[PDB]
Order: sequence, then C-alpha cells, then structure tokens
Amino acid sequence: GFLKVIKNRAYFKKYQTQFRRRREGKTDYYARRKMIFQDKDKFKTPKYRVVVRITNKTVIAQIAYSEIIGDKILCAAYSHELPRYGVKLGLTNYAAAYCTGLLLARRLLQKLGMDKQFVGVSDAAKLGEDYTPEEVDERRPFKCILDVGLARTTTGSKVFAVLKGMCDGGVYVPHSATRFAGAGENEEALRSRILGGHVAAYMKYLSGEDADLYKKQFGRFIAAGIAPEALENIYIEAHKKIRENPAAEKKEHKKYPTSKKLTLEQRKAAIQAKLAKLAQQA
Amino acid sequence: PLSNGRNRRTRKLFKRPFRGHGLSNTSTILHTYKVGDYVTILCNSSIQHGLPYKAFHGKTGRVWNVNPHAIGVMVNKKVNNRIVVKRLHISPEHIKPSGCQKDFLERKAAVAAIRKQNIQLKKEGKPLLPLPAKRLPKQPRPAELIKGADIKFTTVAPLKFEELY
Amino acid sequence: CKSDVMRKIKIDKLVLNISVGESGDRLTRAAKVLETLTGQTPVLSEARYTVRAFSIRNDQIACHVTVRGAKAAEILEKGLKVKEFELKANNFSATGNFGFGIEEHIDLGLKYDPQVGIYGMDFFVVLARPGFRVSRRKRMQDKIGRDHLLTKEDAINWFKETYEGIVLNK
Amino acid sequence: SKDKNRSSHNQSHKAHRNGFYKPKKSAYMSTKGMNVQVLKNTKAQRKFALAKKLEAKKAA
RNA sequence: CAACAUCUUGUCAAACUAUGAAUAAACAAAGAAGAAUUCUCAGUGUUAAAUACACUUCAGGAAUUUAAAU
RNA sequence: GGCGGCACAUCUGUUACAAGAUAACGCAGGUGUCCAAAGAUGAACUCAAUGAGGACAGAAACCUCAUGUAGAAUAUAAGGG
RNA sequence: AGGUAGAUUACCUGACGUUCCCAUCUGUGUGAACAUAAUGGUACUGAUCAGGCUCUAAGCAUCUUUACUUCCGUGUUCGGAUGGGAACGGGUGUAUCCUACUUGAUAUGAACCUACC
Repeated sequence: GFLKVIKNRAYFKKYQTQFRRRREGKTDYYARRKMIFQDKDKFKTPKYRVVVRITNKTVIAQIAYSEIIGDKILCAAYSHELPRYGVKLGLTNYAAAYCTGLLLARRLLQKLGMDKQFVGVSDAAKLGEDYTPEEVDERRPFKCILDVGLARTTTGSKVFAVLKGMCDGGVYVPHSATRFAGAGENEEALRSRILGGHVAAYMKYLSGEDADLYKKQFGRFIAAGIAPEALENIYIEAHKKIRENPAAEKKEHKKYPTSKKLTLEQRKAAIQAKLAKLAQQA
Repeated sequence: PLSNGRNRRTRKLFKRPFRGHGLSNTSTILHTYKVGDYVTILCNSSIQHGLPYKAFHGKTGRVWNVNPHAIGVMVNKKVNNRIVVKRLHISPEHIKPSGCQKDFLERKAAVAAIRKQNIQLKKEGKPLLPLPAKRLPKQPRPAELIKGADIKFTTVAPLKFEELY
Repeated sequence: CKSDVMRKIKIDKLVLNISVGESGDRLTRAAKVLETLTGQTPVLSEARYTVRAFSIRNDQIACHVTVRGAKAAEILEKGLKVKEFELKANNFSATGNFGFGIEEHIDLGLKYDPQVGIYGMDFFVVLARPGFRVSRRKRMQDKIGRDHLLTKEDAINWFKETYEGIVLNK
Repeated sequence: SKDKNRSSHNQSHKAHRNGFYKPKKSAYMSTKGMNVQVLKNTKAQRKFALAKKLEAKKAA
C-alpha cells in the first residue's frame, strides 16, 4: 500500500549529521564559540570558564580552558566530597551549591599560591550582600567566566549560587546580583537561602502538617538526626572548615567487560550456519 | 555580458561543500596565527559579514598584523602590467593555515639535527656527519641485474578486434 | 524486584477542546464552562487559515485546556460516566491514545440560563509511562524506545483493566 | 557604422613586453594600520633606546 | 480498473548535480641584506603573576661554527 | 537612416572557455522601492508535508501523538546563507 | 568500568531486535519557598521510597548509509603536432595527462584534560 517512506537510501545519501555533542544534546555550539573566542592578539593566553553542571545528586564545578586537542581542567570541586567538611545530606541545596563553589575558589587559589592575599569575605553576616574581588596591591584577581550550559537562568537558579561562592572565595567572576536568591528583598533574603534557611523552614512546616509526608520527604534527615535548627549552623562550620584545608584529600578499579566485538571468522560463520539452517529447513 | 555586482558569478563558488553546511569547526577560531605565517584565503559564505572579495579566494598570503578579532593578510594582485600589494583584515573564519612550507620546514629540521650532532662530534674530535643531499629531479636509474630463477614471461602482441555490441 | 513498576500506564494529560466558529459572546461563554469544569483558565485558539465556507485568520475560534494528575483522572471518569464506559475500538489511536465526544455538558443545569447555553465538548486522553520525560527534558533530549512506547492494544487493555469498560466492534 | 566592441587580442603580448613589475621590498615592510598596542610598545622602546644612545653620545 | 507504494528498464538538461579531469592560478624550495648554535639580555604590553608570550634593526652585546639548502 | 527598443546608471542565473578579464538590438528575469520594526540584544520554540485519533466537523475550522535535513520561512528578481 | 568538559564532525547517522548497572548517570517522589507556565508536562526548587523499563553505554545482522582499497579503465575526455585519410559530418596515427558512475573486498570509530570506581 501507500508508504512513501522518507527514510530511503536517497534520503541518507544527502543527510548531514550535526556535531556529535549537539547531536547528543549536551553542548550549545552557538554560545560556546563566544565563550571560547580569546582575542587573536593574545596568543595562546587561556580563557577560563566555570563549568557548573548540576546532576540529580551532585554539583560538578570545573575550571577549564579550551584547546584544539580538547578541554583542559585546571581545577575541579564536587559536592559529593562535602561530607569531609561536615555536610552529609542535601548535597544539591542552594546551600550546598554555595559550598561547592566556594571550595573551588579556595582550592584554586591554594594551587596558584595567591590564597594569602585574596581572601574574600569570611563572616556570616555578609553572606547576602554583593562582593566582587578587587585589585590587591597591584595584582588583579583570577578572572573567570560562568559557563551555565543548557540550564535556564531564572532568578533563583543554583548556578548563580555557585558563582556567589566563587566570588566570596576571592575569584573574580563578572556578574550582576539580579539573578541570585535575592534580586529583590535584600541580603537576609539571599543570606537565609545560602544558610539552608529554606530547607530548615520546610521540615518544620511538614512536621506540623503531616508525619507521613515529613518522613517521606526527609527520611534520611531523620535517621541522621539533623534537626531543622542544626542546618543553619552546619553550613557556618562547613564554610569555616573549607577556608582552612581545601587542597583535595586522600588502588585497583574493577572492570566489567560488556560484549567485545566479533571477529571476521566468527561473524562469517554465523552467516554460514544460518544459510545452512535455511537449506535444511526449506 | 555579466553585471558589475560585488558577488557576480558565485552560484558555484560560494556554495557550501556537499554535506558541509552549518557551523564550522572550532579549530578555525582556536588556531593561533602569528605575524609572518602563511595563510590561504577561503571565503566562508555562511558568514556574510566581512566576506573577502571573490578574487582573493584561494590566494596564499602572509600575516602582517594581528588584531583582536581580525588577521591581517598580505597578498599579491595583478594589475595592467604590474603587481601590487594588497593588505586585508580578515576574520579567522574566512582564512586557513597554509601548508606551502610543509616539506621545507621538514628539511630545515633535518639539517638542524645534523648540525646539532656535528657540534657534539667536533667537541669529541670525531669526524662530523655530512649535510643531507639536495632534492634532485628523477635521475636516470643505474644498471641492474635481474635473477632469472624467479622470473616469469608473458608475451605481448596486438589483440584481435572484438565487437563491443 | 521485577521492573514492571516502570512499565505501568498512566494518564498524564487530558485535553478538553470546544470549537465554535464565532468569536465573541459564544467563545466568551465557552471559556467559562471550561474554567468552571476544571479550575484553570483555558486558551483562546485563533484560526490558522481563513475559510469562507465556514466563515472564518486572526479571529479566535476555539478554547482548550489540559489537566494532569489527580484532576485529569476525575474529569475523565465524568466524561466516561456519561459515555457509560462505551468506547469503540476505532477510538484508540495507533500511538496509544484515544478520545471521545460529548454533546451536553452536565455541569450546572440548575441555573441553565440562555447566557450560559449548552456546549459540546471533546475529551482526548494522552497516556504515558514513567520514563517518557527523556523526550521532553531540555538537556539531552532523546527518543523513547519502541518497546517502551505504547500501542493500540496496550491502551485498550489499560481501558479494560482500570475502568472495566468494554470495546465494541460495530 | 557598427564597430567592433572589444578584443583581448595582443593584450597579453603587450603586458609581457616590459614584464610584470614586481613591487620593491619596501612595499612589504610598511606599518600603517598595524595593531595599536603593538605600535605603542615599539614606539616606547625606540624612544627608550634612542635616549640611552644619545646619553652616551653626550657623555663622550 | 485505475490510483498509490515498491523493484527494474530506455533516453536527456546552457539557465540540474553527488563525483570530477587535461590545460591553468597563486605559494614555498633560506635577503633587515648568506645560515646556525651558545651565553648574556633591556623597554613596553598581554598575564592571576610571570623567567611563558607579542613587538621592538629575530631591541641590543659577545663568542664558536658556517657559503648548505631542486 | 526613420518607426520600434534601451543592450545609456544599474543586479541575478546562463552564453563563458574549472585564476582574473570577458562580445552581440545573445537567452530567462530585475531596480529607481519597502521597514519604529522588517534595526539591536536576550530567552523559549521548530518549520512544509504525511499517517493515526477527537460531538456537530464533512476533502478544508480547532485539539493530540508519531515520522519529518528544511522539501517551510526569511519584504522583493535570481542565485547563495 | 562510569561521569564532566571537549577535538575530529555519520567509521559517530537511521531501522530491527539485545546486555549489565556494583559505583556513576538517568529515569524516580513532592510542591513550601526562589521561579514557572492554560497545565509542577517543560523550566524551578526540595528530596531518596522503589527500577534497570526507556535513556546512556557495549555489542548483533549476507542491514540501507557512510569511510579507505582494488576493479571499472588506460576505456571517457584532454594538452601538443602534418602539404595525414573524408564532399561533408566528423574521426586517425605520433610524443603525453588521465576522470567518473557502478561492482567486489574491508571497517562501523580513534583520540585529549579532570574526578570517582
């Protein structure tokens, strides 16, 4: 009957596949080439990006500069290592994104050796107000660009929580404070969410509403014994314990082979056996 | 009788390569050009801004200046009975590194390796190695002997005509 | 530990569309009934191609709305109740969805004033499975596998299993 | 009185009688329109070197 | 019956094209003055800071080797 | 020569000969405009068409899923993107 | 073995079925606030009860496709050159260059920085 199938060989002979990552759905090659393009008169001077990618369970932040061979990672920091600094649950909070970003800033400056003159802010009362590192003596701060990727930039997005942590750590990231958790009200609106105030106001509300819902949403929090009054102080100490030891910490990897390719001899024999089966069958 | 448009006769010149439409590689904007390099001008019709004139397509030039977004290129242009010097400023999308000196730079490296070994040998007192021989056009090959134990003969004769229908 | 949990069917979208050929007055009320029935503002749909035969581009013709979750299942039963769970085998699409129609909306018949009037409605039910987001997510958007995607008889069996509705072949 | 419109006959023979005049080396070494910052560095050094060289001349 | 799909056959395009010659076009085959290496090395600027890098008679200065590169 | 036409300023494809240049009152056409948005930027989305479903509704109204390399659209002539 | 960022942009695509998930990734629960739309579907944010069902990745096939080799074929055409043959039309010989389509065999990715296993 009618098929008029538009998938015939004449269709493929002129098909033009997209770029592999764009074909995969991971990279926007129209904004990437704007974040990559170093000035041509600055020969081989790296251009750095904060690659902030949030999975379902971690906050991957990296510092990368691009080359023809590939992208090279100068530094990295994950939220899965926050338990070393005292945060065991809620690794993707707006509060845990600030720690991941701030840990990356202090890990980086320790590598370059500029961590003693570039300190940012440290007190907890200034977590809500805009801070951008400035010139110390006559040495500019480390400048970096925020690569967000395929993430919408709304007025609460965590990719700007990571950016706020980096600027608080003493690394210069050009920005505006119009997309943070604040951008409205004032510092304490921004400060509260940085300290987990939005998480430690839902445990209390849920506990008032229902016990099933409270144990369904915060099941592992109850087992860990984290009261809704301990989260705010937990992140205060985690911040204190990062500015004192950010420089990393601490075998055989078990492989699991999957199929391995069939050789020409095995592949050819499969046809011959099937051909022989067809002869006797028919 | 053509017209005098800036892009006349470019139905086939400015067409994208087959299955080569869309964006360009990132190595085009990541390759580093230095003053004195050899480049080839290749108009990219996908970028209509700053498109170089179609007469410079495929011309090999030298980089004479490097600006923040554009690369200066120096090419030769023929006029009535003389050659003039043309100085352009092209974005990296419309140019390409030239391999005109690919083999010359290889023979430069060979003579540098020999020269480096010669200074060490002169210090040691041992005789120095000679420089590599110059390239020559295909020379008359010398006389050679062929062992007939593994030689097979096939007679060659004109062939009887056979109809193609 | 069987993985049939991820293969359970569920109604993820129910679209109610009222198509009237006139803009104003009738369309104003046709939106009000859809708001009262569901609880959310509908969408005034404008014509795409003018047709003098039906006396219709820029004019607003129809109104539609989609409800999901617990509200979708409630309104579907009401639409099926008036249909008395009587669905033809032809009503099911080859992709795995189905739909039907309604001539009189039950709603509020008490104060049936000439202003509210009587409007007919059509129900279309879009089924799904847990894991269908892989085609709708913004990052790394993919195609659902052929086995995971529904079929005509998969929707029919779901209809006969959760609502005990028969399928007629007349 | 229609006349012949145009011909390229004998044009190439004329162009090669006195061959294609190549430019001199001085044409390839011009600097007008170079990078602004590159020219500023070059001017700063040439001014610095000239002042030092002149200072020795006045000294001796 | 058509009609629609699909598999072959016959013949074509200056204002059709995947592919694509021969002839050509424009480079390189060692001129800041015929190479190279070693040591020392300054002014600006890029830079997070640079001893990296860019330009400065391959800034400059001194030694040894060297006339070679179809 | 006159009548006719503009090959007189001018653009696209072809003649045209795989650099550049390039004839005929050679062929197929085009201009004397239009745009406060049809300029700039950011974000979201994907088009023409086809199949299968949904009361009136049918070949064509509106809704939904699937396939869909651009076969749509991009002010205009044609060619490029 | 897996994830992030990439470079080459089909050896990477498309169709049919297939294999694990132990970490990772995904799908997965929810709507209180930032934020979001007609719709918590998307985007946003909070979370961890379950699952390898689809993703993802690895593999299968006389698979369309694509990428190299041979053959097609020195056959088409072409640069140079007669007081060479023909009424033309057109087509030799000489010193040379040499395609393409199809078909057959092969392959279906290689490779760079960081973290974890």
